[PDB]
Amino acid sequence: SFDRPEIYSAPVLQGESPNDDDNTEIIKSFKNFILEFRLDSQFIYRDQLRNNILVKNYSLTVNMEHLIGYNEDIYKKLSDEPSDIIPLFETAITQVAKRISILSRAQSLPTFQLILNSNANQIPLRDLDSEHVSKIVRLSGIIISTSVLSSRATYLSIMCRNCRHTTSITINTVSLPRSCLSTIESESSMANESNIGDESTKKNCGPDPYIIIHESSKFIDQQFLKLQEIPELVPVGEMPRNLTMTCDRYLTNKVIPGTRVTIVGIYSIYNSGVAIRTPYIKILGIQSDVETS
Amino acid sequence: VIIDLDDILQYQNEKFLQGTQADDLVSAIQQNANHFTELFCRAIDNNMPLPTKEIDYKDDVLDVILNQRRLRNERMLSDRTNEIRSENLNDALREVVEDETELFPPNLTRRYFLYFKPLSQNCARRYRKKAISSKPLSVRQIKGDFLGQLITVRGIITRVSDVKPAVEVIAYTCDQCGYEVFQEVNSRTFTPLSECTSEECSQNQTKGQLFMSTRASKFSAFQECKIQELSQQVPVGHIPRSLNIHVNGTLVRSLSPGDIVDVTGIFLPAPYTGFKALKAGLLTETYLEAQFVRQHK
Amino acid sequence: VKKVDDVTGEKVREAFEQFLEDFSGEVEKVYRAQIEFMKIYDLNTIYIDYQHLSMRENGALAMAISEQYYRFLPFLQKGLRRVVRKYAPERVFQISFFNLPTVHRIRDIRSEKIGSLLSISGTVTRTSEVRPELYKASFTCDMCRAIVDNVEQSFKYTEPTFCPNPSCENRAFWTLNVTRSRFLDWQKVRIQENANEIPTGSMPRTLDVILRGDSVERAKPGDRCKFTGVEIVVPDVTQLGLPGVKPSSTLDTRGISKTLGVRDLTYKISFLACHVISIGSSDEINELKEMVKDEHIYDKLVRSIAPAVFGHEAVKKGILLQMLGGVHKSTVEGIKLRGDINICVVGDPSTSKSQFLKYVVGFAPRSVYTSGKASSAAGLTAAVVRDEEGGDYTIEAGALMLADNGICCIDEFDKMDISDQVAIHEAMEQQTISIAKAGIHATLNARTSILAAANPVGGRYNRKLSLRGNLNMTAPIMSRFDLFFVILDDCNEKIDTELASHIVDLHMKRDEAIEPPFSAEQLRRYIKYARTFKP
Amino acid sequence: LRIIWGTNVSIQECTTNFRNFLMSFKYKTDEELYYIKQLNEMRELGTSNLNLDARNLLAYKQTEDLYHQLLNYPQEVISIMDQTIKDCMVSLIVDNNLDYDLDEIETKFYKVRPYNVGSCKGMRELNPNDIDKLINLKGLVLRSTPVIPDMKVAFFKCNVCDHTMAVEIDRGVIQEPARCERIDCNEPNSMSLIHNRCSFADKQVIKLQETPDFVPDGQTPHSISLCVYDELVDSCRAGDRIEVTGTFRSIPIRANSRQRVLKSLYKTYVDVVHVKKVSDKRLDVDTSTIEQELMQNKVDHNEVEEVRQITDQDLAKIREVAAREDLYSLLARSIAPSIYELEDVKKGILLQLFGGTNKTFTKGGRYRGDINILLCGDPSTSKSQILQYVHKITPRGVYTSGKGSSAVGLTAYITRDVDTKQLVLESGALVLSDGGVCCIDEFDKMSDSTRSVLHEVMEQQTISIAKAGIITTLNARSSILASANPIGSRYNPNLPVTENIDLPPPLLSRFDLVYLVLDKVDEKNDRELAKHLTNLYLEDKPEHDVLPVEFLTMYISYAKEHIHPIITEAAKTELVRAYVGMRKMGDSDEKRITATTRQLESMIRLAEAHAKMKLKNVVELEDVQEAVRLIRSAIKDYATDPKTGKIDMNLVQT
Ligand SMILES: Nc1ncnc2c1ncn2[C@@H]1O[C@H](COP(=O)(O)OP(=O)(O)O)[C@@H](O)[C@H]1O
Ligand SMILES: [Mg+2]
Ligand SMILES: [Zn+2]
Ligand SMILES: [Zn+2]
Ligand SMILES: [Zn+2]
Ligand SMILES: [Zn+2]
Repeated sequence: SFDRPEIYSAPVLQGESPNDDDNTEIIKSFKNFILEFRLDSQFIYRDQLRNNILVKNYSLTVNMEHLIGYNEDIYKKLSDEPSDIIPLFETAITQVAKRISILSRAQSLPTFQLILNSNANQIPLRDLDSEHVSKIVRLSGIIISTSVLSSRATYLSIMCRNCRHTTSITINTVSLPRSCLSTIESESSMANESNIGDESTKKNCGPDPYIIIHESSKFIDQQFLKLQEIPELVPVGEMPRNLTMTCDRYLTNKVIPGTRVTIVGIYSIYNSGVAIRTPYIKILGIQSDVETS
Repeated sequence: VIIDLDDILQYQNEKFLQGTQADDLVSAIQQNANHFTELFCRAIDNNMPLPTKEIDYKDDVLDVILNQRRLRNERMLSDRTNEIRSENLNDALREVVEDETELFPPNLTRRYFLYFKPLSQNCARRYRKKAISSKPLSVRQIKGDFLGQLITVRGIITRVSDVKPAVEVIAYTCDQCGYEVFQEVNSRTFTPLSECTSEECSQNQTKGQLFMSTRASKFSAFQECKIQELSQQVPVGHIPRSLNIHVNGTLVRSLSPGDIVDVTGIFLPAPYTGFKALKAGLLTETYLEAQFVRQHK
Repeated sequence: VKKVDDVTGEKVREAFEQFLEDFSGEVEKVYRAQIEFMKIYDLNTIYIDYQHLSMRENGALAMAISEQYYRFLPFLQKGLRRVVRKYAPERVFQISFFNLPTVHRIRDIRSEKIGSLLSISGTVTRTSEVRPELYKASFTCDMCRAIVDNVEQSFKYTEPTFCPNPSCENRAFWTLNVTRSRFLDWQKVRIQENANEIPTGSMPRTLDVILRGDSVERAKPGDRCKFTGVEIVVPDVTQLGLPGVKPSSTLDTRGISKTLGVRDLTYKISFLACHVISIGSSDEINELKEMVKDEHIYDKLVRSIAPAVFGHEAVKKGILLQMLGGVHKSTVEGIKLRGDINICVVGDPSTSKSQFLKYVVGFAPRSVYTSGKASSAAGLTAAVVRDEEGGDYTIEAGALMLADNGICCIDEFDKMDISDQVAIHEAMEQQTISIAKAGIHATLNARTSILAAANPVGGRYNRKLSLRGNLNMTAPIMSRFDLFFVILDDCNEKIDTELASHIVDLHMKRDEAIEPPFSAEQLRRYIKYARTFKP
Repeated sequence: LRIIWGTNVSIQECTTNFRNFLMSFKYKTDEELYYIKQLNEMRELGTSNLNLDARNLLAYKQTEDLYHQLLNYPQEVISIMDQTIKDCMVSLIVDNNLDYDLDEIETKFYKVRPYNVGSCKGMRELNPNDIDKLINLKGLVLRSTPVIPDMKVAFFKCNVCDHTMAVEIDRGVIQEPARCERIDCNEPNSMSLIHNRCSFADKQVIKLQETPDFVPDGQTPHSISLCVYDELVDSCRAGDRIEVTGTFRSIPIRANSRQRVLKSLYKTYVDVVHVKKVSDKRLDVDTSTIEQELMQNKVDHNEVEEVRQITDQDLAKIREVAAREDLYSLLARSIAPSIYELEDVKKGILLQLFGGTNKTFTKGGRYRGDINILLCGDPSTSKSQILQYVHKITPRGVYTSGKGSSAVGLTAYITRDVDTKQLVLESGALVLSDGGVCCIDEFDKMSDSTRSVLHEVMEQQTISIAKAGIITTLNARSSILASANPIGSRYNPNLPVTENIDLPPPLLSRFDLVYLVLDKVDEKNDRELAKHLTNLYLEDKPEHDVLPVEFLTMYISYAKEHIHPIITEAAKTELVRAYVGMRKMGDSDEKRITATTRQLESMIRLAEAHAKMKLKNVVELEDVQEAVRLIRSAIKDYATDPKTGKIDMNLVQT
């Protein structure tokens, strides 16, 4: 009736020389930028991070000009492959925020959200094309439709309806396991006994055996938007084009239809010709021009 | 380290006779002996005095490795606290330092073994108690109600096995990151690790291949002995039965075939190993873990 | 995509082609004539002498081939193909090297020489049947019905590694066509280390030998053969459990985009041979005619047997006439008449009866020596080894199986048990040995002459009793021994003086004081000739 | 300064100290530089291995710590020592400007072999904390596996472009490339392993019967596994007594050939670094039995020596000791000083140790000089101490009893290996003793079945096998030294010899000498023996004109190696005359051991042994006369009646 063995580690030696294009160095560089960069002899980002933590807003708004000024290699990396670089910068934010919060408590945070603002030259909605897929773009237009708030999971606690084996999942297309995980997971020596019983019959929990225990899970907010080109410049004899936009968490309920905005995001695709995909934008930042007070 | 329960009972009675309250530690250790080993280990690791003799070229290698590990622990702690202080973002500082830093766990820095020995009949008889742990029993009388307790058996040793190393924790090394990985083993068999699981290699995209290092690993000296009933204990018209004893640590080589002894140990279960077709439920096998030996001659 | 090439390999190929073309008081060239001979007689193999190859180019070619035969064999094959196409009009060709400068023992093989060409010697213990061996397989692709032919195996079952056409992107999915593929003959042979090569206090070694093509069915159990070929390695699953660290192989996972096939490398040394020769007319017909034309030839024939033993002329005249036998006759009704002669020498441990056995075993062509108590029923007769790793069973010869149509020597004959005595009785009555073990029946040939040496039952031969009262044998076996030579000791001054003088001469003079009329080779030639007359 | 993690070794300190010890150390010939000359001789001859007596380090002050470092961390220290030896070598060759041809030494390899690690407590007394330390063992070789190829470099080929790679093993693991390293070809997982193109090393496993000095209560013998690598393979044969130095290891084992699951309980073994095959308490191996093995040692460049070295002073002392006129009595008296008198018994033992001359006929034929002796007499004499002493002095041999043996147990058998799970052939008592002496006690209790196998051993020095799977003839070049007790209680002198010994009369004639150890009561001899025995308890430790055992063994080994007597006509005449005399004398039957040709052979062997002693190369009249006298005295025909075969207790001298 033994329990489950553990695994741990500790650093002793110095491995190979670090490379520049490795995740840990990226995180360290971003942490240095957050804690050091100066504007007008001020620690803008450290101060605003401290204030936000004091306010319970778990996010940072960062201007791309400052980053390109501080360091160009990571700027190019972030521009080229945001899907790989954004989580690294978010985990750097969370690492700094942990220390800030502990020291403040001296005198259970989630993963922080990165909000990107920009002022570079925009691109027309009619100029987006294949070359921009998965890159970062800046777009202008008018909001014409906002949807209702949806619910998505960020942490799930699940259980098996046959053998009552429990586990967890963290999100930060994830799906519930197709099979029970109590076999591959050799938890214990008596766990091997428990996985067989009543003569010769094998143990098979079935397909999709897991259920979600809702009272012990966490969820976030989600929303959809529609952006249209400004009706002044549309060509004659044609209707205006638009695009679908998705934002989450702290970028929800920020604008209302009829507002003229600047959007920074990622040009992506999804599956809904022969090999056609439907484009859309992952929102990174919203900038409003001040409408209808 | 040998822990005598007579000392515990004397301490309890000393506390009682002068008025103050105290808990029954003896019975708790007796009924659930397997959990108090680590409690005593943790308590002892909190009070060990510093060494008054320097480490020289005539010490064991294990001591050298232990001392190196402790020095490395201290160096990492000092580096972390200095780095945090230099940032400009004292109980809280040490707390945050403890939260973000790895170390070598206490089990990898111990050098001693801990055993219990039972309550003698004399002490219980003088203090008006019933020393269960030192009432001799035959293999016949030990049933499933005694599992998880500290019990004593009287018998004659029939077989003893040669001492061999039983691995407790395996060690690996990663040339990519320089970390040391430790894998606990408490089963008759285990699966070696393949790829590194440290924080640095975990966060990166190219992980390193672990290599096994025997010298850093944790081993135990293991023996298994069989004990058989005495003639005067066997009922009329029956054949004597046997029992299994496990010996670990510095207690090895203390039993030789042909000895009539009184072994002390914790009675614990083990997985079933018979024929599959005759398994009805969660059946188990029993063994004794040795803690103390006494001879009749 | 151009394939990488080894300039050295092509250089050796050209060197070998020139060697074949340019090798030569009437001068002649042997290799071209031999290629012409192969064309004439439709053969498959070429025989090349090693010294011919060695005495050229300062030995560079000979060395390169010697320590890198495995590397350069395909290039030698290509060169031979080109030469034969140029000088002569599917066929599998084999080369055969032989006459190497030196020979190795089975006890002195090292992993350094793996993949090189050497020569070894040993005694054959077992041989298997000839079986077809997959050589160049043909497969049919599954995702598409393409066909792939001429796929090489290289000591193991190999599959094609990629579809040959871009119309299909198949890989690792194939089917084997057993109808349009070729095979070669395959045999396995087990050899044993020589008796005089076993070091002090140690048991003999064994080594597996593999034969192919036209070299199969050459070795015979119980013979000594000199082999030549390559030293190779094959998997050994049995090595797990040995101490030490055993190499393992895993796939390198650096440089692969992300978002287990480990193998064990244990091996054992075997031997794949290409030339096998056994080791034991001409002008000598004149010598044979001269020697037969002697008139007292019989006296010399008798005197040249056991020259190191004093006296005992009758035993010599029996040992002779045991080497030369009668004739086997068959009756119309099916009754077969024996032609073999059996002998038994009776004496106490203080006599010299064993020396006759030792002389016979050291001299006779196919002879085996064994002891009464150091033998067994399976040691005699034969056994069945059903653990043939590749297929059906095989049978291993015993003592009586060896020396068929020869002589079997049995010392301490009076210590045989009942079962082995019945086995010898069966061999004597009918010249066959019947095996019934592991559900397998078989019949064998045991046409053998038995030379036995027995001790008296009581230690000393009581001359008051008869022959039957002084022996321990059973009536059936005792009734088939056609000669009983009982040797006793007589005290006489001149006999003792002569014996002492002879013994002291042998110790002082050694080989010098022998002077027999005829040499052992001469006796062997005479007996071989004379066993073919049928009086 | 910069230590290695886990250890306390500093590379710089260790190399500096080793260099200083190498360049300044003397044996205190004791005043000269000991290791400078050894390195010089190594380079003159070209040897590559240096044998380091670890006890030499405790003498110098600096290396008092390097000793413990070597005993605790052999892995790092041995590599450091090898590199330091090569560096010191280049320094020695260049600092004096001897010869500008130093490329070979700069390209070859060096190595150091510790061989005097401290005294241990036995393999079974070690604990888990002793893994990866330096230890030593004593034992007897039983079996050895054939050479195992062990891969070091793997050879891959690409199945689209013929590009071939080479990968070196790394702590027992091969990293197979996952992509061709070409730019033209980049196909993934296209590389195949060609085994026959790989490079392999040498490996072997030896089974050892350990013989610890201290034995706890109730401990039975066991066996150990030894791993030898590279040049040390095939350097041991079953029956050899050896001393080994190596590392104490451990390893996990796979549960089955299908899965990759390991077992928590580990398997222990030893990795060998040095083997000692010589001693000062026993004779050297007979070189006539290892002819090809020495040649193979020379071919294999293994620096293990089978025979002990001789200094010039030792040879001079040998000559002087052989030049005196009391040599025979002195040598006899040296044997077993703790045994009183028995002059002729000790002379026979010494002659057996020396042995006769081996003839080898060209074109086939073998005569051997092994000498067989049977000891019969009163039960309470000292005839088993003799067997014990001869067993402990001889290089090879097994001490067996007649009733506790069997025909199979003496010759050969088949057993299933517990590691490889296959069947293997092992050796018996009489083959393990080849080249030595086999001691058999209580020869009269051996069964006739068991005795049957001794005939071939004593009549041709060989054995034949006809068993399932094995048919071969083995060498059994071993001498027989037996003992027997009389029928009843005491040797009755009123009966013939054949009525007192429970053996067939014909068997007693195959021995070379037969001794009748009779016990007679005479007050003078009783006083002498009692005083001799009671002097041994005067002080708690022994203190008993006797040569030391080391010098005796050295002398006998030198004589056996370097002298080969040959018989002359003057000896031939006496031999024939004496043989005819024995045959005629005594000519109503089974009253005496009848003379045979074996007696003439025995005289030849004994005369050759007498000549071989005292460093003579010719056998002469005195040798034959002494041989005949010894043969007659052993059976004491002087006190025997030729007619009735009885013995007179008054004509026998103690
Ligand atoms: N000549 C002698 N020299 C020394 N000790 C002797 C002598 N004769 C007898 N002894 C003593 O008597 C005992 C003889 O017994 P042992 O030799 O074992 O019997 P055996 O060898 O005849 O079977 C020994 O213990 C020994 O100490
Ligand atoms: Mg005795
Ligand atoms: Zn389940
Ligand atoms: Zn790592
Ligand atoms: Zn295809
Ligand atoms: Zn390639």
